[PDB]
Amino acid sequence: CMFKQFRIGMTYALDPNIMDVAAATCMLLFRPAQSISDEQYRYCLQTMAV
Amino acid sequence: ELIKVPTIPHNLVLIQSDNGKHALIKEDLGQWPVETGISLVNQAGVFAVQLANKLGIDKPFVLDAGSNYFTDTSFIDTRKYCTDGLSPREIQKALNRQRAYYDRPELTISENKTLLSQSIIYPDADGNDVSIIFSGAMSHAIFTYAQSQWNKNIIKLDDYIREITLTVPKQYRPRRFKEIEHTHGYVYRELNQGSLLPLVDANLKESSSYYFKKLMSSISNVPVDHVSMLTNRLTTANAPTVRAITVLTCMFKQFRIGMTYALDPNIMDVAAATCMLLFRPAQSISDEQYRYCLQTMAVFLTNTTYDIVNNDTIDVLKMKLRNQGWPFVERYNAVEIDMSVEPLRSPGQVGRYYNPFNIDPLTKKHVEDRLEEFINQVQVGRFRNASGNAVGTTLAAFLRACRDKTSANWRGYSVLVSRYRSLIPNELFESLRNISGEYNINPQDEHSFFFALAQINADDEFIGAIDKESAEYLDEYATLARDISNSLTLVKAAFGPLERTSGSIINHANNLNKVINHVFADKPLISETMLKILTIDGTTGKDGYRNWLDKLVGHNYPVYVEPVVNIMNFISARFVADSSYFGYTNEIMIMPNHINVPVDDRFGFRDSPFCTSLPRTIMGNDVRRISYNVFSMMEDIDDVISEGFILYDAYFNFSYDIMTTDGVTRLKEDILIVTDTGNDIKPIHFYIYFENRNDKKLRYESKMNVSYRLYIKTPACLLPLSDYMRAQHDYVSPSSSRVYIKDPAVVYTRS
Amino acid sequence: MDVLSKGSLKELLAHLEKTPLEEAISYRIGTVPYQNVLISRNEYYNQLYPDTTSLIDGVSREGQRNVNGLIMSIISYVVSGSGHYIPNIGFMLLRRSILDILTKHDTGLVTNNLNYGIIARNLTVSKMNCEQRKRMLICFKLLAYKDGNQNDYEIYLNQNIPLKQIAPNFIPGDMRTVIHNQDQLAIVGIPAYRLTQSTELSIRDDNAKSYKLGYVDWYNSNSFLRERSEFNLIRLKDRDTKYGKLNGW
Repeated sequence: CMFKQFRIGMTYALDPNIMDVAAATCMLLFRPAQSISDEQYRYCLQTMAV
Repeated sequence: ELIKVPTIPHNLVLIQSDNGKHALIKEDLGQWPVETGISLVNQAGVFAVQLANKLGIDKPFVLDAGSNYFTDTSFIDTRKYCTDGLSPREIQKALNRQRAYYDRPELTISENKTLLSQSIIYPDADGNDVSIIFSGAMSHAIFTYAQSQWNKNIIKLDDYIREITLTVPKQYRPRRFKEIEHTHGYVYRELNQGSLLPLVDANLKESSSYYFKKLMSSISNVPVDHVSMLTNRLTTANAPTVRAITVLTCMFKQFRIGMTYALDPNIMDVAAATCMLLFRPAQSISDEQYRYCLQTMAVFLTNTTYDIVNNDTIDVLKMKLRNQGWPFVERYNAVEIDMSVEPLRSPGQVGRYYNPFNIDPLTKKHVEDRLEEFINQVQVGRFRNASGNAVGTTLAAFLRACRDKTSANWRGYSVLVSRYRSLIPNELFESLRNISGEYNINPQDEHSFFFALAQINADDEFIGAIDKESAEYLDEYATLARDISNSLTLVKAAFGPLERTSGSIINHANNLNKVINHVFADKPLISETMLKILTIDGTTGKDGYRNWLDKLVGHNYPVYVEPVVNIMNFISARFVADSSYFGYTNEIMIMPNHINVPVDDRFGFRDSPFCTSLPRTIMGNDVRRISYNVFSMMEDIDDVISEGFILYDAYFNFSYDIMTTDGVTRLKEDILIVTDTGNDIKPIHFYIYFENRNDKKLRYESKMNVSYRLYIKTPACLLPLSDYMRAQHDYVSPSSSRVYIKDPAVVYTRS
Repeated sequence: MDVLSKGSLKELLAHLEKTPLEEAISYRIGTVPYQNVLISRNEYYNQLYPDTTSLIDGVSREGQRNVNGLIMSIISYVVSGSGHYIPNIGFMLLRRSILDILTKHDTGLVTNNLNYGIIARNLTVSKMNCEQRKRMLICFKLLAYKDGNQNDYEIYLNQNIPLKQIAPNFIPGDMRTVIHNQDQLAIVGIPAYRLTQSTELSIRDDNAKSYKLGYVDWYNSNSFLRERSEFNLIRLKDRDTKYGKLNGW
């Protein structure tokens, strides 16, 4: 929140469970969009789709 | 790990007479015995490794000599005075004594300052520190060449990351290097990949069996979560074994699997045959197995006999089954899925694997779009009887259960296949084959596998176990590649082609045993990994290596020349070229004392045995040249030796010690020994003294007491003190700001 | 902004291969060039600051509907960040990449009659900087080797000595030359000096500063690709590999 250049990312398992999807949706919903990269955004969408 | 060498090997000794008149500098690289009658290059290679060990250049290294300096007391002088090499003070003392003999003024302060400042360290533009020291020529040449070879494999960390960026998956957390590593980080890595094909092609059955068994042991540990005849035969005892076969069929290319049916087929055999054709890749089923499966279905459904359909072709069998009402007469190709990253040991290549159960990833259904229509056909079919529909209904129900099971569990098995596929390289994917049929499926186990398909559970223990296997596989492939390179070099150097003659066969067999006995003594050259591959058939590891080496003779496989091979080739070449540096020569001369031969007068020796070059003519006539073999066999040696001759065609080992006093220069032993078998030259050892030029006693002793003299070419290690500027040589040491990273891995192990 | 951030011959040429021709043209009518205008610069003066409109400013301007205008718009996009208004070119030409237009005969455009003297004069070269001139000379070299006018390119450089001194050294058909080149072609980037949020008097300088401050915002935004942090997330096709080379080179 204080520093805009700081970023947040998470790494998921090869076969995601319900916990990974919950973590991905929580990060998308509640963390600032300015702190989630485009590559991280695609990775979260890939995990949700899997 | 890189070795950081603190000091430079110079190998310089100063020898001066007691009078002080004569001084000299010598390189002491030791004495190396050379045997005549056999190849000189082969002996040079053995001595090359020992010389490299003596100089400290055998293992990868860098030079840290930029801190070996001091500073003079003068305020004007801000130079750095190197402490390596032969000390300039020693040369100053030797020059100082020489002037005392000649009644000359001592060295001046300005002349002293110039001499004592000859050894300096200064930095270049790139940040390296270059040291100028007094050192021998041969040591400088070998040391500098070794530095060039090793520095080829020292690259920036960012350059290493770019090379391996296409092999890193997306499930691993990136590693944050420190800021110093990113700017000044360097790594020593060898970036050349050796092919495993020479071992795999030579032993396909053994290589395939080794890797197939290893993979099955790992897969079998994955965690998981008329009707009467079908329902009485289900067993899950060998389900882990069938599971591993399924993953193997999809992770490899052409991993043929086979099923054997009973003499009298029943409804279970037809169910197994249908499941094999419907839910297994066509690439894993051979044409003969396809025909056998069609025959089994034809025997049961049409109520014919195996003899009738033993001569039937594939097209005829399909026609017979379709007429009866059976549409399952086709095998289906699997859909290949591309790996997300470049596979290991496959640079610039794309890996792929079949999707399990013939499920199209785009449509998420079976590749056969007529599957539901086909099942209805079976349900309303009249097989094996006039009426009743017992067989059709039973098979329709069994087929539907398999269809739902495969649709639900395809994602879980696809993940398992993908992860195990990343373990093997592309060469093993395309080369390994199932020979001898050492894995087969029982018909009851097949239909139990699909009826009772189990979901795949990927616990944290399984993921951690696989990551450990990945590290083990990487080390195993690297070890195998090195031993293949070592074997290919050994075969090329030590073996030749064969001929249809008894002598050639006998020669080859004896040489093969000599090599094998040598490479298995002490610490074996060959690693335990490939010995396991060659022993898997039951033969002794020593015998298996002998068989593999024989097959490799005459190969055209390219072998990359590594830095260590380049270093030893350099030392071997200079061993042959400059023999005087190492204590042997190919030519000696024996002359009577009354014959005056020109000699080297640079060093001030008394009756110096060293000539600049062995004279072509003496007293206006060419000097006779006799080979050692003819000389040994001579019976009139007394007449020949009276005129003097030159002996060649042999490698003469000689030694000498320079004595600071004055005396009669002579040999330790007599020149020759005469026996009833032959004549030989005794070991050569020179006692060399400096000369006073005015001693009547020593002049008389040298002329009259000694009657014959032995002359050799002047050793190149010797160098007069006046030419001390010829020992001035440069050495480059990389900057001290660099940091060397032991573990250059770019990701961590966590989901 | 993306085109102006390329700092090497490799990155600039790679970007031109990926981008299509529609990025080079603009669909805003703009104004006409070579017109003396009075603009408002209130941070410095109360009166109106005189200046002259050109094709090198970052604002879209009306352009001629010919091959000469199309090439001027492409070079303007490379050296300024915005192109001109040439509509109804055709979807066949607009789909192709900027590099393909410059160095491929398959597109169908005929550029042999183009003269580098007037193009440099119209795309005002006395007002460019060193980085802008280098990019223009790259485009001239690519065009010259497309139509086999290498000799004419050399003679033009020999006439203008300063252009020869800064002319990039690369053969348009060879990829080894692109790798070895070490020219700096970046017009925007992270500044070592102190960059403030202030206006500049000239039209060219004000627009260039807007791109520079815009790149800083984009550099620190979420659209930038930090290789040291997320190198394993890029696809394998667009990952940086030394074996990678331009198509047909």
